[PDB]
Amino acid sequence: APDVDLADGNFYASREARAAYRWMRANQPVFRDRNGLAAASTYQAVIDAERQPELFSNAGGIRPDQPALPMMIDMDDPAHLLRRKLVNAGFTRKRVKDKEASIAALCDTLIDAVCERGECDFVRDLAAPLPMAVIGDMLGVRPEQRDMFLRWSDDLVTFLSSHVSQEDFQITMDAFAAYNDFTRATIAARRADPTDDLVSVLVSSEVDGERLSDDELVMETLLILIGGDETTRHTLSGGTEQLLRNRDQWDLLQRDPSLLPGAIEEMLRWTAPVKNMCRVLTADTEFHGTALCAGEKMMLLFESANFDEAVFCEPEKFDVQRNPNSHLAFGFGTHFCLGNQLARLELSLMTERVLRRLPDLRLVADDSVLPLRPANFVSGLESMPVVFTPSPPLG
Ligand code: HEM
Repeated sequence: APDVDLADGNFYASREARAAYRWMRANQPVFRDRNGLAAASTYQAVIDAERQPELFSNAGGIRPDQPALPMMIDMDDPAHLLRRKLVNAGFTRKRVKDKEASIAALCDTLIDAVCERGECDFVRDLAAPLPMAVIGDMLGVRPEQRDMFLRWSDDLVTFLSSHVSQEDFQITMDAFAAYNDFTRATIAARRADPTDDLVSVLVSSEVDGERLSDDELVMETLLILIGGDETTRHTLSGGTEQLLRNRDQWDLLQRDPSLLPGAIEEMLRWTAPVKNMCRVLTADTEFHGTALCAGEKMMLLFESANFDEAVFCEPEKFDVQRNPNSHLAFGFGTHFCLGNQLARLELSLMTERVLRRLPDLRLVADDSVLPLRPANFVSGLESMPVVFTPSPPLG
């Protein structure tokens, strides 16, 4: 077997991870790593676990060596369902679709900031700022305070993505304290004088005589911040990278905008920014050939599932036309990403504008192998230098 530690962020920063996944799928689909940690590597195993939440629970927390927090993603039904219905008020199909104009304007502003230069870092300048600006605007964050939230988000993702030192633990707690303070200020303000922002909508949400408490509002908005920021970033950067590495794909999209929805799905399949979520076993079970024990956690390897040849023909081919494309980047089942529509909307609006406004975009070096973030949870490109013919801003 490959000698790997699936809780080590260095594994996921390796471009040989998919080679390891390939071995797992072919030889021990429910794999145990060098330390005995169990992981579902095939699409079939991931789906089968997702469909059995009573056996494969979220209530032990979704990271391998960390306890549950009081938030939707660390809950099982029926409690989870109530929490999700409450928060869903902020993510109805209509409410998300109505953000189109505002998100488009953010995209044009971001491209305006670099279009005259002829070069930018696609990650720093386009992929990273968009998701935080979208969430920031929902949360009432002033534009000049976005970078503060970007840092807190990175701190928290880092905490979820490793076993932190004492120092980094304190940094995480301090970031949470700051987020908590900010959010409680917003909650107090909105409970008194409602606007149309996210905290306002969540405060007014009601399900079967139940409402979100201040504690729950802090936790659920935090989950939204962390869940929707760096994930979206990595699909935007890594997905655009594949368009640039395969010019035929870039060319297809540019000459046919109707192919955009399929392109976004392939970007999602390929990038799988969430590399795993954990499930805790509620009983001993024989699962796709591997004996699992009550109380242990098993990873769902979403990237591995997304490259499973049982489901995706020639999975190492990036193909924007792929149909079907039933990837698991957003998971499956009762915890299926609540923000999936918003993420898709951001990715579509920015990609449409990149294709249009930076039509000859290319990677600084076509032979570059760019670094991935060492993290065991959410990961993608650190940097992506790109060049293009300059143009005047739209303003
Ligand atoms: C490309 C971007 C994103 C990816 C790849 C992603 C991925 C995921 C995954 C894998 C899960 C857990 C699914 C499972 O275990 O089966 C999840 C859950 C969740 N996501 Fe996302 N996500 C993205 C963007 C967002 C955004 C923009 C939001 C904004 C709110 C968001 C909010 C949430 C929430 C609240 C949950 C918990 C759902 C539940 O437990 O019922 N995510 N996401």
